Amino acid sequence: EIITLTSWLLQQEQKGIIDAELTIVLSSISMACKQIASLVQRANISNLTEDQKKLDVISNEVFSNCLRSSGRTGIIASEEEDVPVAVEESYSGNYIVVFDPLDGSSNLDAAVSTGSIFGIYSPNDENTLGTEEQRCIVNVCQPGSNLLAAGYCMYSSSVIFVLTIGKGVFVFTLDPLYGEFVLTQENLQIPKSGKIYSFNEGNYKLWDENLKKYIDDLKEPGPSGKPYSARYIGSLVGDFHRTLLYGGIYGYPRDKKSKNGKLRLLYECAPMSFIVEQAGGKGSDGHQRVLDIQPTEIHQRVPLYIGSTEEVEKVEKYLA
Amino acid sequence: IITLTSWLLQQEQKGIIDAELTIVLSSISMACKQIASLVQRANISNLTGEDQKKLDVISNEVFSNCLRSSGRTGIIASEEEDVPVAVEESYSGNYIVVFDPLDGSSNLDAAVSTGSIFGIYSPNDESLDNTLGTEEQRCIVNVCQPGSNLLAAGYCMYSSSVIFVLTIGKGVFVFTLDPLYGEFVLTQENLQIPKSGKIYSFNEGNYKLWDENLKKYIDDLKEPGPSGKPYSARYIGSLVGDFHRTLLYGGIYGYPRDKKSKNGKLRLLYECAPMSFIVEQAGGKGSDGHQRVLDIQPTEIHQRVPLYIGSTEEVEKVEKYLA
Amino acid sequence: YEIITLTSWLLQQEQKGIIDAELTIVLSSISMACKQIASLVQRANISNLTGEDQKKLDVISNEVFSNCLRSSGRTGIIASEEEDVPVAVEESYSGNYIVVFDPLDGSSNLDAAVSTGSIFGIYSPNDESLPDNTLGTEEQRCIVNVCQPGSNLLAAGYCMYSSSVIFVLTIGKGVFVFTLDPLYGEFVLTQENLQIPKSGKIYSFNEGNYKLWDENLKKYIDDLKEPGPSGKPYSARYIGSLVGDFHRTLLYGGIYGYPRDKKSKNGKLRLLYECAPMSFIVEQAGGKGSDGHQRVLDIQPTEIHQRVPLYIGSTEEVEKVEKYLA
Amino acid sequence: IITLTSWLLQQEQKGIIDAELTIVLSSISMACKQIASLVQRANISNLTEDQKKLDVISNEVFSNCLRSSGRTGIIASEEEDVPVAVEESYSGNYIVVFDPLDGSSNLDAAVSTGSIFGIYSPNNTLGTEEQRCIVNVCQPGSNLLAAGYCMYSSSVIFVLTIGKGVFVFTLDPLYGEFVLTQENLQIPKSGKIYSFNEGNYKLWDENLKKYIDDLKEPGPSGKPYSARYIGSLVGDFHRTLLYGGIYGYPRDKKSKNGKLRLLYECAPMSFIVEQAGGKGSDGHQRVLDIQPTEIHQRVPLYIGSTEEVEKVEKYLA
Repeated sequence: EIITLTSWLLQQEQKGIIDAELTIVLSSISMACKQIASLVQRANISNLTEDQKKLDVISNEVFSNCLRSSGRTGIIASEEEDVPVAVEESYSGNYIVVFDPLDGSSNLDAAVSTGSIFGIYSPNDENTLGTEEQRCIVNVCQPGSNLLAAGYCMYSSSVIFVLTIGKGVFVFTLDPLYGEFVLTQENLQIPKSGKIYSFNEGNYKLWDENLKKYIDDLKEPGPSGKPYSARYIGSLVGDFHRTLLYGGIYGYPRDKKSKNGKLRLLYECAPMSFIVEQAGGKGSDGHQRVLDIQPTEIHQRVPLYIGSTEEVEKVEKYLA
Repeated sequence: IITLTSWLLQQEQKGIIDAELTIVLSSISMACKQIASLVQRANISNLTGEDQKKLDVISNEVFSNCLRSSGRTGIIASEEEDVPVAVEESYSGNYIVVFDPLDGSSNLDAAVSTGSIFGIYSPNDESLDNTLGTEEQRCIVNVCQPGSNLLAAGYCMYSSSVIFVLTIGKGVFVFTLDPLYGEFVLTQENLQIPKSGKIYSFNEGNYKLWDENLKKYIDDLKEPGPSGKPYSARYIGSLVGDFHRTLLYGGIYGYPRDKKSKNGKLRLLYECAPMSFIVEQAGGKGSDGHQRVLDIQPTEIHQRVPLYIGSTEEVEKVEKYLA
Repeated sequence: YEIITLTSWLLQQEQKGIIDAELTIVLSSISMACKQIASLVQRANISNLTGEDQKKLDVISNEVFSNCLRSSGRTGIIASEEEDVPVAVEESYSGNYIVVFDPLDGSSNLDAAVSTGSIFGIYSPNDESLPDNTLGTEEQRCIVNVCQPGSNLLAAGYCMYSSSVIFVLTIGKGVFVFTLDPLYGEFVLTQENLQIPKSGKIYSFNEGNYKLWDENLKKYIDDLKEPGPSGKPYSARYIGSLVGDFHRTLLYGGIYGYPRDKKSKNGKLRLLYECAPMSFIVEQAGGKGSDGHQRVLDIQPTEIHQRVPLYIGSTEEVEKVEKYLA
Repeated sequence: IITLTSWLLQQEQKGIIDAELTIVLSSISMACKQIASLVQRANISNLTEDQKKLDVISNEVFSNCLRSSGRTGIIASEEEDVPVAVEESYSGNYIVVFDPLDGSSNLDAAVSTGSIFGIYSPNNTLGTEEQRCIVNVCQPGSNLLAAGYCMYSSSVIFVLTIGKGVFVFTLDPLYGEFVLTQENLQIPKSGKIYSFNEGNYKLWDENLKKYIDDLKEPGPSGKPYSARYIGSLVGDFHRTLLYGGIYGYPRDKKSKNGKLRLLYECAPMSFIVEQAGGKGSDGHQRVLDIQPTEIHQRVPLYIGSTEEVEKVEKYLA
């Protein structure tokens, strides 16, 4: 009947899919998410005695404490208006965890939802982090080949923990009563196609003529007489989640103001892409597969078109 | 740290409201406390595209029990894809509470947020398995005149946070639910919505179904002003979620009439009236594109209307293009 | 009608005119305080991570009480004479009401192992006031002179923190029990006009002190152990917690007693802070509260920490012990 | 902040226990989290003979939480007593004997109650034969691996021992997680607190009457013993475990064998106390050195501080 994250994790290890060390890591990350989820809910009251960013920091500390049993954790400072990234390195040096505490620094975008994003890499042979460490992490963490697991935790009307250890996507819902994550969905599959596009059309006049065209053909009441549906929360995790469940396409293209997209490759795009690919979808930068793009910079950015396989291929068409 | 209950009892004290209404408002919040929990465990509950619908029903039952001490509650059933509306009539007959359990029947639109919407009227007329009939639905529409007898209104947003917004006729107050103590804590007094905001909330998928008036309006927003910064587009799909963000950060939200729906989708009495009374108390404007939503007297049972609601200046701007 | 919360129930009473908005806000604030104290009690172990363990808690609980009644009045503190719990006294800005609040029922970790609780009483002063928390001697003297249980004790109650959190209250017309719903954080009326059984073969005493009691008492204690009728003697139950032991006595009947002994010549329980509220409550539940000879409420506090023996519980049971103490 | 889960996984990683048992112990705790909530809302639940159906509901919750580990039958109560739930792993590596609530009386559960469990490693209602088979398999003095209880009172405490000391985990109301609040608990070698139901003083043996009397003698300090008796086995046992003293449920005239059942109550409690550095006797012998010949077997219990129990034994000799 009821399967908790812990039960589910131990079974996997019993099957030898993951080792105790990784079971502890994944368990600790979720522990952190249970606490971050609570900070988010009481944030208004907390403030009685702007706030979104101050929350990023607090969330990274909770993360560090929860993983003190597995390894030390440094921090990659937000270059720009970004969220500071916490990087944990196992004392064993067998696992590294890149953790994105909250999905945004804006209060507007976190009005109804937000979430954490994480990825786990395994080094081969080769508190703020310095330039000598940053360049090192960047080289050590390659999403394409050494990314073992990834997931996110959505904090919205419900707290969802999504995870993939390389063999499918599992969804665990947090039970408010018992403070535990219960498996509510196995091997999640994102629909092949969906009549839903998730873009910020406020920037329509900043997009390339390629994209303006794609965007325009969506508004054309198709075969039936029903045009695509537009949905854009502003929250990467929230918008991504809805795309994962109901299908469609999400996109954060490059514009006049942002010549190379806003979403960071290693911290946000890579985990989301690995997950979607396990859910049977596609994650592209417009012309190519996100995972193959090897990070050369610390806060490297890239355009994102992620979601249903047919929907993404469609946009790729207008952009070639 | 003022809680909803403390705040409520104080108002009753200044004579702004009577004990009866204090009990009503207090009961509604208890209901919302339970609905908030149904929403959060829904996935697990299902472990035992209609999940959003069953949830609507369960939520109305919770509402009924919590107000059993104040009066009887009937139901105006969801003909189409509308949400079934719960109507509570005080045993005293001094009040009637129109309650919208969830803001939608779609799972897609409730992916991250949803909410309850209520309005309280004071009948100036007579009296009136659980599903109300025609003769009564009529009675209610006739009895509830948003422009006059609408005394209080509010909503409870269920999202990354559970917020309860209320107005008793003298300002808008925001109460956050403390997870630890299971109580609503006053986190904001006399909320005022900004006069303008460069954020628009519309479903542009329907761009080609809109009037040429609107198409122009929408297009002029995407024009990077002299600051080289155009408008921001945000649309959750959730009436309560989209409305709330508009209330806090400013901007404009709109659910215009198109070709498929020549009269908009949002029902006048059940959704538009409460939201408009609230926004007008927050210093904003609620229009149907031409006239004040609260000026329209409800005449048909499931009457729908276009909605342009938000910052005073933003709404006046769209009314120009539609003039 | 189906779900009656404390708040609904209070507003209904004020409507009948039984109580005023001012008192409704006082009683409501006390329960708010009790909701937070309930939480301090439950997490105390964890709190201590990040045997006076119960003495600190007393203090913290009084601050929570003061903040919650901030809207109604100022609150000073009558410090612990010996191993007593510090008492918080709130005086309404209006001067219509005074609230004597006992944060926890004890200072011992042993006695609070499974339960503890808060006790409060509300008086309607006829005389003067006091200013601004440790209250001075003259200040404490005024409270004792102004708080006359037998004539101006308006309401009283307690909140038990055990396997369940119970809030019992009486506004002068019966005893009502409200259970705290964990899920919604609201007190739900679970019992109306509670009545304590006229009789009950149960006794709650600390027999460790058997050799320190009077020969009168020793003979009472002994006659209880005699397998009566069906050949079933009395049942002994003593948690150590005044609120816990009192509550069980109120629900299932019997007699609770904290008599004077060789060491404690006048008992241990304080008259005004502990015995008076409990007695008013039991009397409303149809019971009896005695000091062994006279009705507790007939006694008038004359000293700042006046203690007294307590025999409280079922009417017939208390009369039986008095018959011996005579 | 070490939570039960963290602590559990570490023990497994250390090879002290296997994933299978980790899952069992983890499931038991999920069950207790729910039972803890049933207990707290029982009054409200009744608004929509109490501590009796609560027993039942509690066993169902137990069954569901361990459905992932094994099948669970039930040993029906003869008289008033509590129905015992027995879970057998699908693997057949573990048998969990679960006592949902510590009592069937409302009087005794007025302020506290609790669950008691024991796990044996073998080398809806369960009928005679099944029972007859469990008594022969579950041998406390040889195959009892772990045991614990969850007290539901002013606080929700989960006590556990996997064979190497006693650990106490407090439930955090806010996060719904058991947090390790005490490592390697040790019960004092002596404590001046006795927990007995003196109402039955006249039904006790002359041996016991004399023990009881000598306790009331104000020692060289002019201080007699302190008497504390909640009525709750888990509640009275826990306080004894923390502050020391002695708890006892002796045999009287009517009950020539005591009231507490050997396998369901006395055994787990005794294993725990012995791990806390104490003693659990029936007045004459160690409790873990007694093997039932029927499951509903009852036995007198004298449990608590080592010195305190040895003293009563001296009087019982």
